Order: sequence, then structure tokens, then C-alpha cells
Amino acid sequence: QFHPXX
Amino acid sequence: PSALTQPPSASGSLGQSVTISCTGTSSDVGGYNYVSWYQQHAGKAPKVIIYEVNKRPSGVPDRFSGSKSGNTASLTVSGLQAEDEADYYCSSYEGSDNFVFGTGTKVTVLGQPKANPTVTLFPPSSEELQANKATLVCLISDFYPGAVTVAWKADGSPVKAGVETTKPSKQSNNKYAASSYLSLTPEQWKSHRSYSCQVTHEGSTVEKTVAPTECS
Amino acid sequence: PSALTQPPSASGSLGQSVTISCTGTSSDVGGYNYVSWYQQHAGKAPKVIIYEVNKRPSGVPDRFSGSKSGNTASLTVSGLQAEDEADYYCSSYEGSDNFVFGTGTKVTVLGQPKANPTVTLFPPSSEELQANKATLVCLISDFYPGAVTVAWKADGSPVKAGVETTKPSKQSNNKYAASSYLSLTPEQWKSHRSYSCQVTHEGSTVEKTVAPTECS
Repeated sequence: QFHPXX
Repeated sequence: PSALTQPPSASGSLGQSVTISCTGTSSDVGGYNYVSWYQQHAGKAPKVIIYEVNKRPSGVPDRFSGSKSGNTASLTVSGLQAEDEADYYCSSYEGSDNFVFGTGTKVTVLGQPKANPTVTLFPPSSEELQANKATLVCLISDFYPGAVTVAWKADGSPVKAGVETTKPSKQSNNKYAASSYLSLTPEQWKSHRSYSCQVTHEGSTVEKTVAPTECS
Repeated sequence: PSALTQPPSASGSLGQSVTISCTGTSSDVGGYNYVSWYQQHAGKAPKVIIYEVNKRPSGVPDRFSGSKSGNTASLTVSGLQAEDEADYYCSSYEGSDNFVFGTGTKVTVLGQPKANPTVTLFPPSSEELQANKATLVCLISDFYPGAVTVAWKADGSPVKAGVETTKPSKQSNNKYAASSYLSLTPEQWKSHRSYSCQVTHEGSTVEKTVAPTECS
């Protein structure tokens, strides 16, 4: 899991 | 952190499409138009297959499809491949950081028939309770595809307190074996009406229940 | 798609320090302060330990620490625990919504102590015998290192067939848990004197015995 829509 | 609960094994023959459904928990995992999805292969690096509910990445096929119900986010692989074989995981966030991950799902291309676990539950011995130890074993045998989700009860109320479980190992007969335990005090045992062991495979869930007896 | 370059091992000692490096391009590990680090064990549900170049989640103290230089990121995990035995994958943002990941990894945490096993051997249950079947679990608990050689016997002369011994896997106390089943028919059980489990851990046998003449 990620960063951000960004 | 913790809770996103998907299927243990999701199986499929080469062609025959497969869906991986991931359910969430009561707050965070509701009015949430995120949820990404990952694939993790043999030894290799994880890849992003779906991002934010339904969209895809650059090098990703026309094959893969993620969706909404409310609680559940699906992933329908349409056109199954040997290339598609892998472990797969569903995501999310909360806090800013506090981002929850799925319990994992095998995707299997069937090369052997489907078997549903012969789930034998044992109590602690006359002797083991002479020893001032208490441990129960849930032996899970003779299954294919080879991903089981296990869960213990104490008086029907679900334990995550004393439990160690093993990764599923291939037997002599090409099917699989696993094993879970619960360790207590000889009084922690005696104090209850019943204990149980519940196992999720494909279609199946299967319980088995032991009550404390004296042998005296 | 092209992946980020890491070392495949990052060995430290129990309370030392370790640098895992992850290296990319000016398009990824260099363009954006959007590099993430992930902790994953042996088949398990897979956690995120640091989220936005340097900043940590909800509880991971100030010992899981990270840094960027230019084209290289680095995770300087301080004061080794034993728990941390894991595959540490990095990531970073490519642009145009997609995310790029690190190579197939592993930290070996050196100088942890050696556990000689708890061997718990069971009877067949009064569920099983009533089913006209008999099976006995030899549980091999909380041992380090993850090498054991299990062997069984009938009264004193070996059983090789009936037996199905599982592989080594981590307890989340980060030692090992493994099992072995010997599947009989209750006539073959009730005939004998002894039915033993003999397990070889690091140049020592641990034989337990189980017998008939009991309450079952």
C-alpha cells in the first residue's frame, strides 16, 4: 500500500 | 494494522474464470472508493494489477476486473492462465497512514482434483494434564489446492490469543497437510464447556468440537 | 516494466543495525518523496512499516527508520529484534498513476538462541475411533533452528508408511512449529504395546511414547 489519487 | 478478509484458496482450470472477493470491517471499509490489488508470484516482486476500486496500470491486461458491492471488492480474472498463477492481495487506507491489507489468496490452475480437508481435532492427554501442560491440535489433512484459513473457538467466542498455525505442506499423495494449535493452562481448558476448530477452504467450512473431560 | 535494484540479503546481529538499500531512476526513487517500505514474512499477511520517504505508521517505534539520498533510498532498521526476520520490499511512484517495486529479498538476523523441541504426541480421539479410523499427531514445537528429522515406530521397529511429516514454519514467536501424522485403522492401534514418535533435533533424539490401555 501506496501513496495518495497521487 | 489488521482486518480485510478474503478467501484462502481461489482455484480455476485454464480458461475457466475466477473471482477473488475481499470483505472488510465495520468502519473505514465502507464509504471507501479506494481499494487497490496486488499479485505476488513465486519469489518475485509484487505488482499492482488494480488501483482505486477499478482502474488498471500500464502493463496490465484486458483480463483483470475489480468491483464494488459495498463491503466486498471483487477481482474477476477472465480467461485464466498459467501466467496468472500467484498469491494476490487487496489494500486500502485510513488515518493518513493506517493502511489495511488482505489475508491473502492463492490462485491455482488445477493440475490435480479438488479435495476438502479431513479436519481432525485432538484434546490434551491424560498424561499431558499430568504434566501441567494443555495443548490441543487441529490436524488438517488431505486437501487440494493448498490454502486453508483456520479459526478457533472457546465457547463459541473466537480466539486470537493462544494460536499458532503452520504453512501448508504437500504430502506423499500429492495433496496437502497443515496443523494448528492452541496452548492453555489445564485450568483454562477445564473452565469451558467447549473448544472448536473451524477451517475455510473453497466451498467448505468445517468445524469440530471438543469438550473437557476428567478421565476420572 | 523494469524493477528497482536492491541487495537480496541484509544480515545483522541481535541488536546491531541494518541498511537495506533500494535503487531506481530519476523517474522514481529520485523524482518523488513517495517511496514506501514493506515487511512480509513466510506466506503471511503483509504490513507496511514506513510510508512517505521517512515517516512511520501508527506504532513501529523510531527504530524502523528510512532515508533517501538521490537515486537511492535506505532503510536503517536499528537494534535487531528476531521478529524482523522478513522480506523487505521497497516501492516508489513512476508517474502517470503507476507504482514500481523492489527485488526478491530477505534479512537474516544472526545470533538468536537454540531451542530444543517440545514434542507432544497424542492418542486418537473418541470421535475418531467411533468413526472407525485412528491417527496420531506428533507436534514439534517452538524450536530453533528449523531442522528436525521425525521418525516413528511400532513397538520398536520403524513405521515408514502411514507417516506424513510437514515442513518447517515460523510461529510468530519467530521460532518453528512443525508436525507429523501416522494414520491407522483402530485394529492396528489397539493391537500393540508402544507407538512412539522419535524426533532428531541438532544431534539429539526426543522420543515420546504413547500406548493403548487408557480410557478410550
